[PDB]
Amino acid sequence: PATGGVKKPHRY
Amino acid sequence: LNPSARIMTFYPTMEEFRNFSRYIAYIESQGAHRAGLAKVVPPKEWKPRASYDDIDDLVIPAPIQQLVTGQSGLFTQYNIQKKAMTVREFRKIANSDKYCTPRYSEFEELERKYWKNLTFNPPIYGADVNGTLYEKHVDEWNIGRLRTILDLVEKESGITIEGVNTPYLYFGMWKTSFAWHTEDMDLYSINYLHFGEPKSWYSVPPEHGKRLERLAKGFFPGSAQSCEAFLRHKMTLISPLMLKKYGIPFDKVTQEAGEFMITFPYGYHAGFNHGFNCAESTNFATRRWIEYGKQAVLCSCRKDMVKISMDVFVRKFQPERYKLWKAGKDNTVIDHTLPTPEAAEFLK
Ligand SMILES: O=C(O)CC[C@H](O)C(=O)O
Ligand code: NI
Ligand SMILES: [Zn+2]
Repeated sequence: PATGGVKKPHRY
Repeated sequence: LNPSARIMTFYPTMEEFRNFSRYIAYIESQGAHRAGLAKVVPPKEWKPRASYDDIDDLVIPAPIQQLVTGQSGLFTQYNIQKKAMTVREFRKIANSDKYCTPRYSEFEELERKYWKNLTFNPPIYGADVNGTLYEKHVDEWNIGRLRTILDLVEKESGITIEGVNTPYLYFGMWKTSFAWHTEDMDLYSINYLHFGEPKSWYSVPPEHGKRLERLAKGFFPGSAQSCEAFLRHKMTLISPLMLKKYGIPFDKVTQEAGEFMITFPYGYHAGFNHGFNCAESTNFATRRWIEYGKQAVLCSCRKDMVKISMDVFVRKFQPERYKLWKAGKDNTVIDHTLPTPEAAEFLK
C-alpha cells in the first residue's frame, strides 16, 4: 500500500 | 532572523501556548527553523500530568541493548532486542552502579565521557514504546493530539503509522543514544522530557543537511551503495569533533525535564541521555512541510519503513500544481530560510 509502516526501526 | 542559525529557546505564555500550530508559525517567523532544532520552555503553570509515580508497572515490550562499533568519531549502532520489562525493572538497572551516570562537573566533561565510552558497556534503551503519559484532560501541546495537517493521513486514509501519528515513549539511561537522522518524510517532530536526567542534542542546519549526507556517504561507502537513504536506518553515530573537522555546521543543546524540543523538516539531529529519564515524541506537519515531504529521499531497502502518500496534501494545499505534480513535472526547489505561510501573521 501507498501509505503506512511504523517509525520503530528494525531491531536485531 | 537567526543568521547564526543557532539553536533558539522560547518562553511562551499560557495564552501563546494554547494554539500549537500558531506558536510553531511564530517561532519560525523568528528563524527558529534555521538551526533545524529549537527548545520551547512551557509556562510554569503548565503540567501535562499530575504525578509520574503511577507508572512503575508500565511495560516496555521491546527493550534494546545498544551495541556500538567504531573508531575516530565514526560509529555504527546495532540495537539488540531484549526480553520485555516494566519501568520499575528498567529504573533499577538504569540507576544501578554499572549503568548509572558517571561523576562529572560540567557538561563538556560528560560529553567527553560519552564519546569516549560509547562503544563500552552497552546500555539498554526502552525506546519506541507505544503510549502517552499525558492526562486526557490536557489540551495544550498534547502530543497525543496536536491537530496539525498531518492528521489528514488518518482522517482521510484511515491509516495509523505508530510513532509518526501516534505517541511514542522513550525510557533512557546513561549513554543511550539516538543516531543522526531526519524525521520520516522529513516531517516535524515534538519531544517532551517528562522527567529524569537531561537529554543532549546535536543538530545540523537544514540548509547544510546535504553536506552531512555526502560526508556520511563518504564514511560509509558500502551502506550508501546499498541504500541512498541509509541514515534512515538510524544506526549512524558521528562525533562533533568529526563534524567540525570536515566543516559541517552544527550546534548543541541540552534538554531538561519539563522542556519541549522541536525538530524541523530536514533537520538532522542525534544525541544521548545523561541518565534515567522518560520522553514522549511524535511527528507533525505544517503547510511548509508539504514540499519537503514531496521531495523527501526515502529508504526502500527495507520493509515496514514509514511511507506517506503526498497526494492528499498536494491536492488540497497545492491544487494549482497537482496536475503537473501527478505528471512528475513539478520542479519546485525548497528555500530552507522561509518560515511557514501561517507565520505571515507575525511578519507585519
Ligand atoms: O529522544 C530520542 O531517543 C529520539 C527523539 C527523536 O529523535 C525526536 O526527534 O524527538
Ligand atoms: Ni528525531
Ligand atoms: Zn534503506
